[PDB]
Amino acid sequence: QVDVVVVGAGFAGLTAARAVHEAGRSVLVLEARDRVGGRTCTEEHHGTWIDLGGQWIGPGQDRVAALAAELGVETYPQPTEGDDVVLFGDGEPQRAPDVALAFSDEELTAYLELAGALEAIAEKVPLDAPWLAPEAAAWDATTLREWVAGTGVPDRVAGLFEVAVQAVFAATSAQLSLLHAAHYVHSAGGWSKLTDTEGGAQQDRLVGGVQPLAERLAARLPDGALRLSTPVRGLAQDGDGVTVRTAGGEVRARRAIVAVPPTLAGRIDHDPPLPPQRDQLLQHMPQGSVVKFHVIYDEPWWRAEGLSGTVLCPDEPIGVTFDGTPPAGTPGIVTGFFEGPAAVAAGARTREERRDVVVDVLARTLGERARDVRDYIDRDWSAEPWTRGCYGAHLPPGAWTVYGPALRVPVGRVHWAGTETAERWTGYIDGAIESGQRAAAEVLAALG
Amino acid sequence: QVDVVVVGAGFAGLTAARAVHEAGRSVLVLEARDRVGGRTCTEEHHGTWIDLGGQWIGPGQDRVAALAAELGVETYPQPTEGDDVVLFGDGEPQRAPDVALAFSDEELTAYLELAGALEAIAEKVPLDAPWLAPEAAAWDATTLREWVAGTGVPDRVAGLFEVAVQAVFAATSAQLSLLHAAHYVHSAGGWSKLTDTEGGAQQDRLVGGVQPLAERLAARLPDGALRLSTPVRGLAQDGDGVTVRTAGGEVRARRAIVAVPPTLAGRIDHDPPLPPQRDQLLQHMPQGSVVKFHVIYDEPWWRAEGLSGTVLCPDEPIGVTFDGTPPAGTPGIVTGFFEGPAAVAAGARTREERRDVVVDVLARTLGERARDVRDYIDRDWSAEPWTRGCYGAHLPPGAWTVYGPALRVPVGRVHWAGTETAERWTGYIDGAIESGQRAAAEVLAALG
Ligand SMILES: *Cc1cc2c(cc1C)nc1c(=O)[nH]c(=O)nc-1n2C[C@H](O)[C@H](O)[C@H](O)COP(=O)(O)OP(=O)(O)OC[C@H]1O[C@@H](n2cnc3c(N)ncnc32)[C@H](O)[C@@H]1O
Ligand SMILES: *Cc1cc2c(cc1C)nc1c(=O)[nH]c(=O)nc-1n2C[C@H](O)[C@H](O)[C@H](O)COP(=O)(O)OP(=O)(O)OC[C@H]1O[C@@H](n2cnc3c(N)ncnc32)[C@H](O)[C@@H]1O
Ligand SMILES: NCc1ccccc1
Ligand SMILES: [Mg+2]
Ligand SMILES: [Mg+2]
Repeated sequence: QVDVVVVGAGFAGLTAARAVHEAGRSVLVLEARDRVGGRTCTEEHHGTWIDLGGQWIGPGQDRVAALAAELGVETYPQPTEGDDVVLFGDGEPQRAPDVALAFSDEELTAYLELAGALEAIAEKVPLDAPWLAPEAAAWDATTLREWVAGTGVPDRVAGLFEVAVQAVFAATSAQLSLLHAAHYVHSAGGWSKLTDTEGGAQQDRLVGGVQPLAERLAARLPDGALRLSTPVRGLAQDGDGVTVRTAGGEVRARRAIVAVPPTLAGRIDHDPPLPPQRDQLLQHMPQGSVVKFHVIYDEPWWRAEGLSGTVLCPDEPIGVTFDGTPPAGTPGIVTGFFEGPAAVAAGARTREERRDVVVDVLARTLGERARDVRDYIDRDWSAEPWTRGCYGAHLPPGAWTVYGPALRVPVGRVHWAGTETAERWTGYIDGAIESGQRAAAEVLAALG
Repeated sequence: QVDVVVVGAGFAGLTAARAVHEAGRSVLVLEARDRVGGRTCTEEHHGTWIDLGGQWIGPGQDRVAALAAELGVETYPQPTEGDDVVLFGDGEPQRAPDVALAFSDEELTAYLELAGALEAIAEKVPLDAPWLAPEAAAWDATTLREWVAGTGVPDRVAGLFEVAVQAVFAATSAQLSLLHAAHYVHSAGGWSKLTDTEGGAQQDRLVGGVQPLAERLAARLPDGALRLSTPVRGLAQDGDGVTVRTAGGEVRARRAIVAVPPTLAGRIDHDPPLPPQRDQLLQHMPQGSVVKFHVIYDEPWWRAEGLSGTVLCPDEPIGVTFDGTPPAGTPGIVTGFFEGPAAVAAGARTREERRDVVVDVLARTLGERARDVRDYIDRDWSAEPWTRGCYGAHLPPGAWTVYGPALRVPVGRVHWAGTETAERWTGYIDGAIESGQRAAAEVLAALG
């Protein structure tokens, strides 16, 4: 017997359980994995931390900054200095201190028009009810790719825009409804907030990585509250409480918080069954496709050449890269992503085949010293059974307006959390925490 | 240990099991419901059969026609005589000998070039590998809605077309990729095949309903081979065979056929985990949304007025209606559907609210005598835990080309069936049967 069972020890699950323990209520956290952090995962390699999942926090992300300060974790800034390389479908790799300077006069004007036109739509989309936007019906009936085609923008602008879209959504402009993209932009506070390093979501990292931050949040839970290696298979409820079925136990609670990715929330045996609109919503919330990698070098060699370690390649399998070198200055790390179709193709291949593809791109852009590789570590989040895709769900056309209203509504004694339910910074560590705080409040109120 | 374990006792599972049984191999069929038939379901009300699920067969559908003949189930024609009624927005209702004769000559002509153009794309799309169509990249990056608009047809014809798209797909023009819609059309052999009564998919019905035919197919198996009320929770495999975990215990086989809808196949605890391309495919194959109803009257009072009982109302919540009166000529029945968005809105309401909306549409079209209703029977197939939407799965933009190639590929000892894996009449009973025949052939070859 306990008051609240939380399913998932992500930042959402942990946030909710901690709020509930502090109001003095009994709480169990059932986590499928042998660890906490979920879509945040940190491993120790070559005497430093390797963030295989979520790794960056930025300005406007007040909850994860508050949590990092409170638990004693310091931040370091994402290296920003030196030349970025851009390589288009044709021509040579271009060096410039800013990605923007690679574009022509007419092209940069078109890219800022496009970015401004998109934020204007974004500001009309309510964060708590994207389906109540005044033009929701037409915006949900259109892909992001069809809207971009409609603006009359040249190919080289649509090219670099699509690299940024796949970097942010882990999906192509063709998979996303315009309304989903608009809502996501609005939830971040604009396009600059999503794409920028300095003054944006990629500004800062955590010293020791992010999974350690989660492990400190877990330490604040009482002894016996956290149950690792304990998948939830079943969730029954009646007029008196909820029974959670695991591999060979039942837990009884008054109320429940499900804090898993949408695709996984639908895989649980609900009794009674979930109402129709909520089951179909989960079927219309597919997770993205990403393979995150780190290429390990003895030194961050590109710094001496005046390079940032950032390359941008619209016509390549690798979208975008960052200097991932820790504050000590060694080892050298180049961090990068396969996004969307490129992630699905590379997930079918071996780690070693994926290493060869990454190093070929870097040799052509950063230079020949990209081949002196000390190690290669990557992670296909589509292959993780307890995530089934990063960064989080996108919604294709027709999904927000028809099924979307069932996103947060509790079903009897069962409440929903996870970053996909957040109003602000949806898809980010920040959004997960907001979601944990909301769900804890609804539950604390209802127990009363 | 048996030769083959089949998951699902729909037409796909029962066809695969009977073909494995005829070839001399041991077979077990595990079904979650207390009945066979899946998306076909027949109940007795008012001294006749009510098809709550699939009810129609037509010319072209040679697998269902041969099964009905072999197990001795008779057909009767869908009634067609009498004036159809068409109603447009605030306007008054119009009688004509046929639906198509309430449209100007230039309108009827725009409609048939549109159908014609769709068929032209359809015939370029290979039935077994739509991802290999010559403009596959371009047709998978586009909605059917964007193709209808950029065709440039007029407004009152795109609205007639939307009714038909929703009758066929149980999903709007905006939710479907052009490649998915084209494949479907090829699969059925053209647009008249999908839409027409005489000469198409709604030509014939089965005396006594469709579930009894599924029962006669099930009776070809030995005692103990079919297990009802036995949902499959787990499917594990190794180098020597497969293990099925159910509430009751375990079943071991050499090979498995999974013949459930794509959404439910993904909810099985697979061990090892499914490969990422196949898990993410299932996340991108959501079921349609449909509520199917039969309005019961003492007599088919509309025939006495020279009406067919078919209404087309492009602006109303219900799609097309049919005369569902059986051959004895009583009771009077009007059959129809809420499709896509209107099915989700109606699913959220009560049986009495849905009845009121249907009777209101029929009152203003067939006449005011429709309000004196003896009974109203419907089923929201979205609310069925063991289906989760009819008529079947659709694919949104970007899914066929990126995730689609894993649709039929066996994962070690686990083979795939269900109407969604059919090449011909995908989405129909006929396609369910083809998938079972192909799945049984594949597994018998892989045993040796
Ligand atoms: C994967 C990823 C994510 C990501 C990103 C890069 C990658 C490769 N980069 C980010 C970044 O730089 N900055 C940032 O803020 N976010 C970034 N993201 C997104 C971020 O990781 C997520 O938004 C966030 O971590 C989501 O947290 P939430 O708590 O909402 O979800 P979760 O971590 O997925 O936790 C769910 C837990 O539930 C367990 N699980 C799943 N099913 C069950 C069942 N049935 N029973 C028990 N437990 C279950 C999972 O194991 C997980 O622990
Ligand atoms: C729903 C519907 C379908 C339909 C239609 C109208 C409606 C409202 N009208 C049709 C028509 O007039 N003519 C026609 O040919 N088709 C029509 N459709 C579609 C047609 O019914 C379906 O395409 C066809 O029945 C599909 O058959 P299939 O064998 O592929 O699929 P199924 O019936 O869904 O069978 C699946 C079975 O598996 C069981 N299940 C699900 N999960 C599990 C687990 N985990 N373990 C064990 N069993 C499981 C289901 O219970 C079901 O029996
Ligand atoms: N967390 C969103 C993201 C990931 C990689 C690159 C840019 C942005
Ligand atoms: Mg810089
Ligand atoms: Mg007629």
